[PDB]
Parts: sequence; C-alpha cells; structure tokens
Amino acid sequence: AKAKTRSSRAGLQFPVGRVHRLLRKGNYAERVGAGAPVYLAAVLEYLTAEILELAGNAARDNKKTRIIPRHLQLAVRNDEELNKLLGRVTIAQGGVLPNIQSVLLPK
Amino acid sequence: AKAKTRSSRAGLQFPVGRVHRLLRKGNYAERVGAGAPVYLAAVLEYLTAEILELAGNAARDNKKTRIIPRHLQLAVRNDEELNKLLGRVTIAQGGVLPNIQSVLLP
Amino acid sequence: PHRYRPGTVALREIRRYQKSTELLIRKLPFQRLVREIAQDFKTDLRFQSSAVMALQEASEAYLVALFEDTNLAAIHAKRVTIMPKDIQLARRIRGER
Amino acid sequence: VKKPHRYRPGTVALREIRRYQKSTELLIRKLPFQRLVREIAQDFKTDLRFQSSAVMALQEASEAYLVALFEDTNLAAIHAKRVTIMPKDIQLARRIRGER
Amino acid sequence: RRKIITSEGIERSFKNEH
Amino acid sequence: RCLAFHGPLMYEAKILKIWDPSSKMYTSIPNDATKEIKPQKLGEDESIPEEIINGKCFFIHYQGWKSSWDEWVGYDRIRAYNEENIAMKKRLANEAKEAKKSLLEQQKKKKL
Amino acid sequence: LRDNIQGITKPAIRRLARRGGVKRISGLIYEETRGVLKVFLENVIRDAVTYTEHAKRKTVTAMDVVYALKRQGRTLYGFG
Amino acid sequence: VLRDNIQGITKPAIRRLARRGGVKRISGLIYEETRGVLKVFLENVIRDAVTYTEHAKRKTVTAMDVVYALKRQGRTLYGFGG
Amino acid sequence: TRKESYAIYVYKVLKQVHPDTGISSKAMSIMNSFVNDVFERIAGEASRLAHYNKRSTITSREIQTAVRLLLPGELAKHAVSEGTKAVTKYTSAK
Amino acid sequence: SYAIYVYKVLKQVHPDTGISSKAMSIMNSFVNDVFERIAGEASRLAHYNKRSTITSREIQTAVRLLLPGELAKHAVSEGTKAVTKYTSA
DNA sequence: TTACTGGCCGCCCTGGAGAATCCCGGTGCCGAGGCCGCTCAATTGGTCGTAGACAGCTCTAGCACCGCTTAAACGCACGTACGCGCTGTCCCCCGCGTTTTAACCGCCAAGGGGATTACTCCCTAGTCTCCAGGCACGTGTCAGATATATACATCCTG
DNA sequence: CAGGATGTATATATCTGACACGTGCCTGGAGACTAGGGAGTAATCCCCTTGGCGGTTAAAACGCGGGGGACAGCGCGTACGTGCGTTTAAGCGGTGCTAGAGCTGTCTACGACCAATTGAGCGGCCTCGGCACCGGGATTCTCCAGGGCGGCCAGTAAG
Repeated sequence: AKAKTRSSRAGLQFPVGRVHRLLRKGNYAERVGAGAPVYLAAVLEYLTAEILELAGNAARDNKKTRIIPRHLQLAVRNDEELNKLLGRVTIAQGGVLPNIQSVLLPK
Repeated sequence: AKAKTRSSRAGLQFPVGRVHRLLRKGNYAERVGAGAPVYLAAVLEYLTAEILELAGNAARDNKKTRIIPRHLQLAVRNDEELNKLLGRVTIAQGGVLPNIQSVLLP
Repeated sequence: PHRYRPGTVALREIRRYQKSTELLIRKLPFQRLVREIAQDFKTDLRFQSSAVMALQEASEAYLVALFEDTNLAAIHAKRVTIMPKDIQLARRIRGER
Repeated sequence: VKKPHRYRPGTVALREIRRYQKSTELLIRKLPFQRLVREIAQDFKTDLRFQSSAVMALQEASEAYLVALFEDTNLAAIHAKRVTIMPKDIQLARRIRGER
Repeated sequence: RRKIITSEGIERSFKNEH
Repeated sequence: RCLAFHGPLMYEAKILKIWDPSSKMYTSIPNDATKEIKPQKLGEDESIPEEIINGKCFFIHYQGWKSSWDEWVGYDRIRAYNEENIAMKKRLANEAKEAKKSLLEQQKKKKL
Repeated sequence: LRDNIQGITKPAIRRLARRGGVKRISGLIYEETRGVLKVFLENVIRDAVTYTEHAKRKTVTAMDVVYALKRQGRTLYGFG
Repeated sequence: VLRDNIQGITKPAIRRLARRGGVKRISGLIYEETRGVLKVFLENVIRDAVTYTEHAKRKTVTAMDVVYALKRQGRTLYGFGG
Repeated sequence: TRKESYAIYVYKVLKQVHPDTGISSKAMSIMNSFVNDVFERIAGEASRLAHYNKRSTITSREIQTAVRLLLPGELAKHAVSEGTKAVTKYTSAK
Repeated sequence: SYAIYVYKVLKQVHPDTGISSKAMSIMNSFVNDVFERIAGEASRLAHYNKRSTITSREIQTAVRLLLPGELAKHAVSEGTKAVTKYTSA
C-alpha cells in the first residue's frame, strides 16, 4: 500500500512521527498513546506559528526582510502573554526592549 | 539461606529496596544500577540525620520534648547551609524567624 | 489616663505574633473567599476541608513574605510606613508581576 | 567668556541610553572577559580547556544578568526619589529577589 | 522612532491563513 | 610650549606651527606616521593679528578647547611657557575665583 | 457571596503585616493587599481545578492544591 | 596561572551595560561593587558547568554544558547549541 | 555525524505566515531551541500528570491538562482549540 | 510512608526526643521532594550524556549540583561509605 | 484727610550656532537557501498482551443548617510622629579633551582530546518462589494543653 | 534619676486526646539464574583550542570645572495608633442528609513489538542577493544670548 506520512493526515507542518519517537526515548511514561504526538505537534506548530508571524511583522517595520534575534526579542517582550511564558528565558544576541523611566527624562 | 535486607546489609536505616523500586517505576531511566539506590539511601539519611538533629536541639532549648512543625522551621531558617536547599519551599504551621529591622526599634 | 506612645504597642504586637504560628486570616471568611473564586473556573465544586487549609497556610505565607519585602523597600525609601508604592515595587522587583 | 558648548550634564547619558538599548552588540569587552572565565574555572578544576562558544555562552548570559540587575536596581533608586543609583540599592534589588 | 515595531495587533487572530 | 594671555588671565596652549612673518609663509606640523613640517604660503583666508605678525608668528592650539573652536593670538599674549608664567595665570585664576564670589555679594545684596 | 474579599478585614491584614515585621501600615494598603491576595488565588485555584478537572473528580482535594502550589515555585510541605 | 582579571572588566564596560539597563547617573561605588556581584554569578554557573564536564570525563567544557548549568539555576538560554 | 533538528519545519511554517520573509541561522537556532524547550515542558508536564493519577500511559487528554497549565491566558484557549482540530481530523482520516 | 524510617533515625540521634504526627508529615513530604529532585536531576544528567542507565556515579554528581556547600562534602562522604560497605559483603 | 496710574525693574521664546543623527547612493561579502544523493527512521501490516474504560457498589467525607458564647471587628475620639515639601549647602560625577594602552585581527601551528568502530564482557531486567518487615488497627500510659495565680519586665511621666 | 503599671514570663496543678508501643497480617522484597544488550576498553585522526607575532587603532585612563543632585535641616498637619464601647459573626458542637471518593470486577480496545519497505530529512556544494559598511550632504536636537512682560512704590487726583 502507498505510504501517507502521518504528518499529512493530521494536516500539520511539524512532524508527528519525530515527536512520537521523542516521547518514547525521553522516558516520559511507560506507554505513549497514539493521540499524544498528533496533539503535541499541533501545539508546537501553533506556538512556532505565533512567534514568527509576530517576528515577521516586526521585521517589516525595521525595513529588513530576514528575521534576526533582535526581531524575535522584540516580538516576545512586546506581547504580554508570550513574555509571561518565556519570563525566565534569555535570548542570545537579543538586545533589550527600549524603556526609559519617565522620571529620568529631562525637563 | 535467610534473607538479609539490603538496607540492613549496607548498615543504613532507610529502605534500599523501597528506594530501588521507586527508582524503577518512576521512569527516570530504562535501567538502574545495583549501586545507585544504596548511594541514594545514604544521601537521604544524612539530610534527615541533620534536619532532625538541628530540630532535635530546638526541642531542648524550647523545653518541649515532642518536635512540632515550628521546631522544623527553626532548624532550617537558622542554618544557612540548609536554607538554600529549602529556599522556595514553605513549611505549614512554621511561622517565621523572629527579627525586626534596626530602624523600627525605638 | 495612661496610654502607650505610638509604636510601642506595635512592637509588642510583633513579638506576640512572630513568636506564634496560629493562623491569622479568619477561617470561615476565607472558605467563602475560595468558593467564590472557584465558581468562575468550574461550577459546583466541593473542597475537602483539608484543601481549604492548604490554601490558607499558603496564602498567609505569601503575604508575610510580601510584607517583609515591602518593609525592606520602605526602610530603603527612608520612611517607616509601608505604602502601595512599596507593595508594587516589591512585586515588580521580584519579577512575579 | 570662552564657552566650549558643553552639553548639559544629563543629556549625554540619556542620549547614549537611547543608543545602547537600540543596539544589540556585546558590551563587556570580549578578551578581558575570557581571561576572567579561564581564571575562575582554573580554581574549581585545574588545566581545563574552554570550547570557543562556551565562553561566548557565558558572556551572553553574564551581560543579560547584570542588565536585569541594573534595570531592577534603578527601580529601587527611583524609589527613594533620587536618580543616581548606589550600592545601597544593588544590595536591595538582590535581596528582594531572594537570590541574595 | 528610527527602530520601531509600533505593535500593530496584539490580540490573537487564530490562524485565519489556516 | 606657548601660553596665550586671553584678557585677564592666560591659558595652556600648544604651538601648532612656527612662521616667519617677514617670509609671509608659515611652516606647520601637519596632522596624522610623523608628518614633517612643510613651509606653506600664508592663507589668504587666514587672518593674522599684528602682534603675532611683527615678530616671529605662530598659530596655536589651546589645550582643552576643540580645534574648530581654536583661534589666533597676538605675540604679546604669548610669553614663552614657564612655571612662573603658569603661576601668574593661577594668581589671576584665584583672583578670578572670588571674582564670581565678589559679584555674588551684589546678588547676596539682591537677595538681601 | 457577592463580595467576600471585603471579608478579609482590616485587622486581618494588620495582623499579617505585624507578623511580617512592619510598624506603621498606611491606610491604602488594607485595600491594595486584597488586590494582591485575589490575584494570587486566581492563579493557585485555576491550577488546582485543572488537576481536578483532569482526574474527572469533582472535589479539589489537598493533594491537588499541593501540586498547583508546586509549579508556582511555592512548594508546600505537610500534606502530600 | 591567572591573577587579577576581575579588574579587567573595564569601568566604562560597567556603565555601557548600565546604560542599556536604563540608569542615568551612576555613583562612584557601583563600579567596584558590580564586579563583586558578577564574580558571584560566575562561580555559580561555571561550577555547575564544570561538574557536567567532569562527569562525562571530557576535558573541554562543551558549549552545550553552559546551557545546562544555566537551565538548572533558572536562566534558560536560547540559541547557543540548543 | 547527524544532529537532527527542527530547522526544516520552522522554516516551512515561516513561509505559510510570511511568503516573503526568510530567517537567518542565529535566529533559527533560537526557534530550534524554543521548541525543544516547550516540548520539554509540555511533555515533562504530562509525565507527572499521568504519574499522579497513577495512569501509566500518556494520552492526548493528559496533554490538554498539560497545556492549560503552562500556556498562560489566551494561548491556552487557542492551543487546545488548535490541538483538537488536528487530532479530530487525524482519527477521522485514518 | 518514610515515617517509620524517620523515627528510627530520630530515636538514634536523640534517644529521648519524640516527634509530632505533623512533623512526620513534613519529613515524609520532605524526603520525597529531595528524592524527586535528586533522582529527577539524575535522569536528566544521564540523558545529556547519552547514557541509558542511572548508576552510582550519576547520583553522586546529581548531589553536588543541588546540596549547597558543606552538605555536598559530607553527603558524598556518606554515600561512598554505603556503596563500599554494601559492596564489601 | 483720602485715595492708585506710571516707571523701572521683572524677566520669557526664539533664532541662530553648532553637533548628532538621518538618507541615500553606491560598494563588496558571505551565508540563506536551493539543489543534489542517500539511508535510516518513519510507515505499513500483522499479532499479542493488558491498561484502563466501563459498570456497579460500599462507605467517607462533605455540605447545610443552627443555636449559643465571646472574641474579634467596627466605628468614634484624640493627639502627635512622621511623610513631605521647602531651603540651603557642597561634593562628586558627567562632560569633554588628551594620553596611554592592549583588544583585535589576521595568521600560522601543534598537538590534544573528542569523536568514531571492534571487541569482549558482565550486569541488570526479567522471572519464579518463599517469607517477614512495613502497615493498619488497637490501646494505654502521659507529656502537653489549660486554668490560675506570683515574679519581675519594660514604659511612661514626672 | 524615681517610681507605679503594665505584659510577658514563670510555677503548680489538672485534666486529656494523642502519640508511642503491641500485635496480627499480607504484600513487597529478598534468593537464585540467566541473556543479551549496554558499557568499558584500544587506536586514530583530525580539527580545533592554546599559543605566539606584529600592526593599529578603538578604547580605556587620566585630568578639571562646575552643574546639579545628595543630603541634612526644618516646619508642619494629617493620617496614622491607641483606647472604649458597641456590635457583629466566627468558632464549637450536632443533627441529618447524600454526592461522590475510592474500590471492585469484567473484558475490549489500544498500544507495544517486528519485518520489509520506502522516501524525508539529513550533509555537502555552490551561488548571488540582503545587508553591513562608508560618505557626504540634509535634517533634526540642543544650548544659550538677547528679548516682552506684572509688581510693586512715587507722586497722582483728589473727599
């Protein structure tokens, strides 16, 4: 019979197979259901399809096509809920989100 | 041949076997070495053989023979070498170490 | 008549509390506070009388830590009385905002 | 008489605050850092060799720790209503976090 | 102002591209 | 080096060039490797005050002041650099110190 | 149960902070602390319910709250 | 053998950070004080970093190691090694 | 000498949501390490879930309860609404 | 239920002192947490090094990461005694 | 006698003079990415063994309510300590030249150690069988809670 | 300084509900024996850190004024704490009820496992366009010297 990749049937972009192995190898539980990978690739594929579209819309505003960490650091700290998910993470080459306390500004 | 418990053979008090069975079923790794649990039993002892020690002295200096959860909260928050191991954890019914900043005091 | 100067009873109220472990938040007003919060997450919950305690002994401690941090912030600002500025700073610096 | 047109004290720093937050390069100078890490690890285990990136990975984290410190000691210095930060704040902003 | 994201849209738009 | 009497008190200066005004063509050490002195014709855009030009003349760079700000001097303003010539600047500098304070007495009288 | 956060009294907060170490508590705290305590429970409960809602149970038992507290970093001891 | 490197973190390099942080005026004592902090932070990360390196018996501290020592303390790092 | 990664996938998604943009290496190795972080929290969460309830295996539900704890706020109501939409399509297509 | 085990220790270190039925709960809730942290770190440590099996050396290295300072010295000094004593018989 | 406009001091925003920064027009540079083998991990087709899904049931533990004591809350009075706003003082850090220095770059090398295979071995998982240590329940003295009634302890407040 | 008043600490005695020990029990752990699959052990090699070399210039150190913030002092007035009196509802102890937690038994659907198959995603090569860089005008930003403007007395107009 003809081979249809399991990532196709789910319609996902991330690979469901490669996850379905990683759940076994990482020793997360003694058995892994067939529903977990398909469900776990979607969530990943959703999030990774979130930071990017945000990063992209940050790239266009700096008049650069390509995404670079400085764009990512801007896409994550601006958003309020992504920042809360990655609260502890420190992005390499990331730079900081521009912020000056109002008391310091001259007058 | 009479059975001798691994905990007793090693001279320890904590259950080598019960720690061993726990290490297997927790899905930490596919295989657990023979010497892995006996080593972890001893490390568990010395952490109780010190908290129960410091708390044990709290009873005497507080004149109550039975150790109540406050006597734990005084054994760990006094000792820095232990406090960092117990940084985030809360102890129920523990109270707080008594102190007041210098500016407050008249 | 006889009165203590301001502050002298405050310290007496501290050593009378920092030496004790009894629960400070009144219980039956807490029970009705946890139930009210649970509703908008799920309806008809039933809390084990232990799991209302385990919340109280946690949320009492959370606050006592917060108040130590705010007291530090106020001793820093050179005044004695904690204030919402101090609360908000002691939370922002913790990063737990 | 004789005026060199010196900017007002305070507006060079804000300027260069606006210049660094925008930029993203590394600030602590690379080589004098590397000679520090090699010197710290020389204490814990003698005769180590550091992979190139493993030095970079530190500096990338050591910076973004200090910057996380200053952005949090400043909030303490704004708090006492003054502008100039001072060691009696980094002593605070590290004990509030509980990291001590 | 020379470097800006301007924060076009923040609230989620669930995969209209699907 | 050189020192330039600017009004009341002088300041620290450096000889940017050495020029014979009778030749009407100046010799300067160019900017940067060491740049050897070159004898160049006096600039028409360049203006010379007479005191510098009667005797041997020389354009100067003040220490502390930017080259764009830096300007010319006379020669009476220039006495050869000497610790004694530095002292008189300081005496005037001290005399300039309370000069702001002596004026402030009128402001002290203005406020009171 | 329309307003129960007003049930955590003024002497309730005053008693707590007295244990904390403060001396004088400014009036605006007594309201502002309630704002903190509320947003603390809304995080601890919303996790405790999820553990419960998963196991199909209809009771948030202590073994849940200890778990919900653990992810918060505020590990709790004495219950399980 | 190496000695006296902490003073290698140049005094401007302390402000150049602090600018990016967002402070305007920096007192005189901060400079000497900050080194005291950064040195504490490395003896933590480096140590945990060394321990793994000792563990796999490999002499060279792998870049992947430092990402772990950070991940344990709570400051995850993205982009280096993975 | 192969070190498998998500460099192909993240790049494929990027074309779906920005048919023009492309991503640079040092920015990819972030995403390649962000996923390996999330996928180690979610899974690492639905490893304790199954253990607590004493269920031995890990199934999808145990992931919903794993997502609704980590992903904070609006993401939780979008991820699980994006997860089920996948798994429902999968089983019905098998 | 590590409580019987804890009592055996306490009655050793203090032949007279007793323990309340809530402290046991603290300890039974405490030992389990330390054991989880250590054995959890041990599992992750073997995964980084591609090793399949947790062994005696994995736990020792797992300790020196968690226990701060002086505790790391005496714990691993205690652990090595147990293995050598066990391996003796 | 009362009455109060005018004059002079009072003192801004605004042009300029720079510096800093942006714009845009080239000008190379190298890695983003596209393409090409290929191999090894995902896929497919089948079995087997059981985890848990499901149904039913036994008791716990929780909810509801309620009536009583009384300790905690609440509101009012008051008096005063402190947060704070103002002024004044001075030191110390920012700003900007100079002057020294050592990071950097690029460049070469050497040998060291991390990364393959081969091999061989020995150690833990798996399994079966027997039994005693840990658990649950019972109980029974007993150290701690509790009530009451001294002995100093600090605190004001003269 | 002198001294009463106060609060906590201290002593003696009285109960209890509660933790320590006893005893029975059964379920997990200890014995015993493999099996092959993971782990250690030996060359090897190559690529990749460590190390030195020299130019060079970006940057760190250093110097000085003075401008402005740090800090100390002070006046104060109000938002606090403290105490009383009243009044709430919290805690305790019961009574009665039942959702629903926990546990059993049954057995079907589900996932582990395997052989053969195949194409997805890997490493490697190669390229040309996105972009860093530099240059010099154009444009913006900032600082500051000169400049219209109410608040007062002086002599004003006068009941």
